[PDB]
Amino acid sequence: RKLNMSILINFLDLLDILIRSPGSIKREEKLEDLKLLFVHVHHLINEYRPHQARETLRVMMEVQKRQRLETAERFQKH
Amino acid sequence: RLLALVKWANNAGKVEKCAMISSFLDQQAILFVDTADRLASLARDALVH
Repeated sequence: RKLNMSILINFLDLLDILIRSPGSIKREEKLEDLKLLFVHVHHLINEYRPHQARETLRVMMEVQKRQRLETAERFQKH
Repeated sequence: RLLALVKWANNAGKVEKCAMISSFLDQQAILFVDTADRLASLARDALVH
């Protein structure tokens, strides 16, 4: 959430660069700056990718277990 | 025609200042388009990979 808000506020400050002094050095920094921010917003959510991976194994196992018991109960009724 | 030239010789320096103005404003227009270009090169090249 911090990096989302930082991306938007640095876009507004880049608009302030384009309003006040377009020939400044800072815009090059600014056109680098939010780039670094965008990298981090990808780099955090890639860290959800192992977790998601592990978590899908967990729910698969739960569904696996449930289906076994369902067939057992189905068969026993028969 | 040389007389027309030496007549315009009083008006030479104002046209020099006008060339300075035009160069400066063209430079700032290229700054705007360069900012938009580098943002596009961020959004379509570096973040996709």
